[PDB]
Amino acid sequence: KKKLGFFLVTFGFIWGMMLLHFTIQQRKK
Repeated sequence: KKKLGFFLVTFGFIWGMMLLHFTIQQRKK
């Protein structure tokens, strides 16, 4: 759970980076 724990934190960041591009995709189409 030591390594997996730190990796699990990054997983959440993904939802944020993809949510950003999602807003732009709407602009284009």
